[PDB]
Amino acid sequence: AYSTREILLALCIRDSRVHGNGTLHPVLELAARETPLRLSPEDTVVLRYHVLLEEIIERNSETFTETWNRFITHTEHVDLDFNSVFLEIFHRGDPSLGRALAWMAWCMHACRTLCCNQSTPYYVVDLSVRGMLEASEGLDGWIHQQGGWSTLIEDN
Amino acid sequence: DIIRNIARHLAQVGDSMD
Repeated sequence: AYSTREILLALCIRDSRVHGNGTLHPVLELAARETPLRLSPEDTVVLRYHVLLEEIIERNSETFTETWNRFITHTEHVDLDFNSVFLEIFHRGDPSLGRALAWMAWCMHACRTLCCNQSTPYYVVDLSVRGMLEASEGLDGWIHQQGGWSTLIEDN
Repeated sequence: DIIRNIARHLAQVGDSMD
């Protein structure tokens, strides 16, 4: 199966290739080496999720823009706060398909906004990718109960 | 309450999709 870390990272890379000038942030490329990403970002399962997550982003663009901007401008430890936010949604609340998709979409939007802005310090991209990827490991148990990332979107 | 609120918005978007 695919871990949430793999799939989210594949998604950020995939999304990178269909935005901007297509180039890949060093922080992301290094993440693909260190995880190590075995899932291709051109994998059909990544293609589906990428289209879905972008649709969720569009439908909720004002919300995603205001929440992300508020988050990144007031954080003093963005990696820790990724874990804090996740916690509110998924430990102090029950996980659902809805909540999982919103979380993934929000993380992908986060990574796009950071990396499409060349004035963004590397350490910020570094801590943000670190944060969103560890917090997202928390879904593994739940989505495994649900049959995996591949099963969640394709069958139904 | 920034983190709590952000998490609430995302909970709502998640819930509006169910």
